[PDB]
Amino acid sequence: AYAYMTIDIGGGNPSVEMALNSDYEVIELTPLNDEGQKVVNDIDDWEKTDFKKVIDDIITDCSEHGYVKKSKEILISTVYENTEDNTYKKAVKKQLNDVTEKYKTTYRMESLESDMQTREKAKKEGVSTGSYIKS
Repeated sequence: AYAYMTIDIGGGNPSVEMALNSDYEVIELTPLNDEGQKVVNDIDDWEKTDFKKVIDDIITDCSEHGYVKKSKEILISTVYENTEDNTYKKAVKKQLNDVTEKYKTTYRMESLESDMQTREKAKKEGVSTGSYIKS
């Protein structure tokens, strides 16, 4: 994969990791807890889909399951495999700003950037990268 996006919904409920390719499309969708598993099993046609649309489906599905309401928190973290592809990184941060701007009035959005090294420590703890910097 080119990069890994995690989304953690609420103060501590569904947790998923998106693996993305060079075209910013979601190629892997990994639940990290049981609530994240119900979400992923409801999301339809996410393979090769632009990650901004998959975020839309995840947040909609979390709201419909009762995991988010207005003014609640959404935490996104991004890890890059190729630390030296700054062009890719700039494009993701641009697209993440489009995502957070779209939701700034409904949810409190937090977008963090981490690294593989931290992601492996989070994986050894069985939790999302994002939830690990918050731990």
